[PDB]
Amino acid sequence: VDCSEYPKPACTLEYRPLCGSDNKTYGNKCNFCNAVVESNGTLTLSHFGKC
Amino acid sequence: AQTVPYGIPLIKADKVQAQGFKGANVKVAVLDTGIQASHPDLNVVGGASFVAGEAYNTDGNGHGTHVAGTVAALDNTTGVLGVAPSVSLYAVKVLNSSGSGSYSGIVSGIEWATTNGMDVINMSLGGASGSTAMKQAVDNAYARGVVVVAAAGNSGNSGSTNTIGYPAKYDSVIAVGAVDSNSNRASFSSVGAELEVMAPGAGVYSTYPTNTYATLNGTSMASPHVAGAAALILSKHPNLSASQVRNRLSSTATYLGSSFYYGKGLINVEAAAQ
Ligand SMILES: [Ca+2]
Repeated sequence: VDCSEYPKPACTLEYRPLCGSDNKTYGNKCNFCNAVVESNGTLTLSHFGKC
Repeated sequence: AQTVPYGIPLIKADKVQAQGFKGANVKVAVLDTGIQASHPDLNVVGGASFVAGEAYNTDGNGHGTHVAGTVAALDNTTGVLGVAPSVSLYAVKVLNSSGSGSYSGIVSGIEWATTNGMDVINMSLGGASGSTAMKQAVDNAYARGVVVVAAAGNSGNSGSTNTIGYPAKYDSVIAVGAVDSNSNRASFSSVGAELEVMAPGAGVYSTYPTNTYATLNGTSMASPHVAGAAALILSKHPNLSASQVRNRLSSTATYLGSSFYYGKGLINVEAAAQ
């Protein structure tokens, strides 16, 4: 996952989930990367798919 | 050789199409990653781009093309069939090929749609926080008589927490959650007070670039079912206000359970267009 261009606060709402280190399922890469920058870098990727 | 995706009969759009009302002369703007206008199963008649270096009538992501086919895939011997297959379809590119964007780009798209006399806006998109510019744009569009529809969000549920995103959370916008082909809520579908109606958002088959088809999940897929339903209602009843179309959709929906998880339930466009 590449979060370099973020924040880009508007995302498509296709569900292609990622699971964060916070045990929350993010709807897609865009939702995840916006949460990473708000975090601020604390949130990392556990794995692709639902938690 | 044409497939009718399951969402069409599930919302009873086939019943309204059988009466002859298919969305003709109704202008629907898909605010998204563009639309592949050269797709054999889509006619794009206009639009605008607010993403630098990208044309309105191409789609490097695929998402906008999928959303557009749920609304408006052509009735022919190939591909799929839209909810409102005779709709005048406008590609308003507000997201890049990565499927992300700024709120200034979305506002530009909403303003374009309002200025150019769109009857329906679909926004299969959202962010975690509001902006006052975004709120002003959707409030104005609705006030000027545009039916504004958006995906509720894919943040799921977590106890009593509200997970509806923006612009769906604004009271000028119909927030649309997702059910599957058994009419059960999809686990990812956002929840909260502002959730208004549900439509098919799990395993939705539609157009996809280049000249092909794909099955996707998300409230993104549910939203165009409702935008298309609004277009069917207006093709039958052209003098209705946006609030009249909106109230028809929510008041005639099939109750599925607690409004926190389902809003008023699954849209029934046959009932809504009575
Ligand atoms: Ca077709």
